[PDB]
Amino acid sequence: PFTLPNLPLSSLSNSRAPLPISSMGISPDNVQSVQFQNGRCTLDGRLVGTTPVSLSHVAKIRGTSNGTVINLTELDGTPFHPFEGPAPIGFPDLGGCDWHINMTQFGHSQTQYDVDTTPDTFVPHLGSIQANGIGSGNYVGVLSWISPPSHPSGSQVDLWKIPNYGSTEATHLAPSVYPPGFGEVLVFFMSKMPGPGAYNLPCLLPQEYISHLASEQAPGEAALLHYVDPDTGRNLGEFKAYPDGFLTCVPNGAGPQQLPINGVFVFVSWVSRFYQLKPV
Repeated sequence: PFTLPNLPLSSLSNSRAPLPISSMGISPDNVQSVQFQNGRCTLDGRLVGTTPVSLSHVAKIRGTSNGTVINLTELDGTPFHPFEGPAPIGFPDLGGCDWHINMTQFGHSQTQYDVDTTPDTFVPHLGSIQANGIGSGNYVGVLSWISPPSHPSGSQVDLWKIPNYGSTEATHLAPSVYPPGFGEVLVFFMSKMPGPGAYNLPCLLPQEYISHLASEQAPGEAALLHYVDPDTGRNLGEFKAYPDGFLTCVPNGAGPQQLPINGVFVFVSWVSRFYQLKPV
């Protein structure tokens, strides 16, 4: 039998950064498809993009600073190659914003690394990103906070985007995710991101959902889910999860925002991809 963790959403974590999930949400009218590289996993249990199993690998980086450039390796310290992916596994996939990551070392006693993922120098795909002043040495890095992109000019934080990993061109990204249509809309898991703003980071799946699927590699056109309140046990709303690894629901007019987060998604059964959902 197929299963989704029997755990409240409020006790789970975002998949594009190590942040507790504060709510569920929907994308703006100018957001059709999404192409997040992290937090990507099929129900089959297959991981895609730079998505890792453990949240300990999310939005992190490993590499040796050259003084002018940083040559990337996997979190492991093992070589990373272009043919492998848009960038090393776990690498930050947040677009539309500058990055500020905490750099630490194994054997030395932290340094802030300000990242503008926009210049020619930002080429994670070829395992190289500018060392914006980071001294020579090896490092471990975690996204600590973000800020507005420093170049589209006057531009604001846009966490629906994915950073420009290349250009070299074919960075081998994970396919885009599109709403199935029919009034159905993609559901996102929101987490509050530190920074000089009210940034809300969206992700298709909580991190522990990804580790549950990769483990419980269960062999369904679409999964009919019930958002259930643990205590009362009442069904708070119908939802659907698709093979490719995302959830959808039909907002009851101008949806999931109006729902509490201390609930749980329970699998009911396998239904037709064209199964008309009851408005949420």
